[PDB]
Amino acid sequence: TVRKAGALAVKNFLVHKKNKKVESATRRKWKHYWVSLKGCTLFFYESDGRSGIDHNSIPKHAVWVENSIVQAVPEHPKKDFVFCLSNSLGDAFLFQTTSQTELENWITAIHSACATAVARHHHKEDTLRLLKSEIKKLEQKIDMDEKLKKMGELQLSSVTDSKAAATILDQIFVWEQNLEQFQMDLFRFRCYLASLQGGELPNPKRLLAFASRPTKVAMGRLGIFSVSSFHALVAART
Ligand SMILES: [Ca+2]
Ligand SMILES: [Ca+2]
Repeated sequence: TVRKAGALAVKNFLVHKKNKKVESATRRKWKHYWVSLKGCTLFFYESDGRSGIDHNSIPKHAVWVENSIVQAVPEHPKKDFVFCLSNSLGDAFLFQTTSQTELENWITAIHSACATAVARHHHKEDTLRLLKSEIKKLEQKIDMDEKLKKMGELQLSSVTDSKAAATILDQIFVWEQNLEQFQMDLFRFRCYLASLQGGELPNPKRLLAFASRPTKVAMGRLGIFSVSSFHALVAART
């Protein structure tokens, strides 16, 4: 049915384009919608100015939010109570609500929906246990690729064959990219887990430190360095 619904101001923020590119959305005004989270989809409804919005109302459009991240943007230069959803495709959207409490409720509801979607995917009754398990798996994968990358870097100046060296450099950059993906997934699952346990979300500054040089260059092009743009860039690769 409906997990969460409310009136929000909404603005497209980042947009996924062909060839795995993220671009900033056009400079534009906020628009108000009745936004309703059902399953793992946000439905956006416009008011006709005289009737309410119910099950027989037809949405203007819908945003699929499976495997999304939502972040408060208290740093937003002009508006309070802004949060940002970045989806699994490389898109992101800004939303403005009415208070800190309501903002936190939207973050909780969307992450809960995402957590349920992950459980659906794995056929697990225990959503909490599954999240912790996936977290453990990601930490194991991170440990391995970190170690392989460290070995590779130490090997770079010991291999005398130029083809061999070039191969190792390629691999270092593969591992670097893998680690960006893994850290993003880990942060995301920690967001989901926190939302179910009522705990605090993982530290955004810690995640950003894992952005590689090419990813930072891309964030510079976008005009935004944040968990949301980092996520959009990573998601656009898949
Ligand atoms: Ca259960
Ligand atoms: Ca990869």
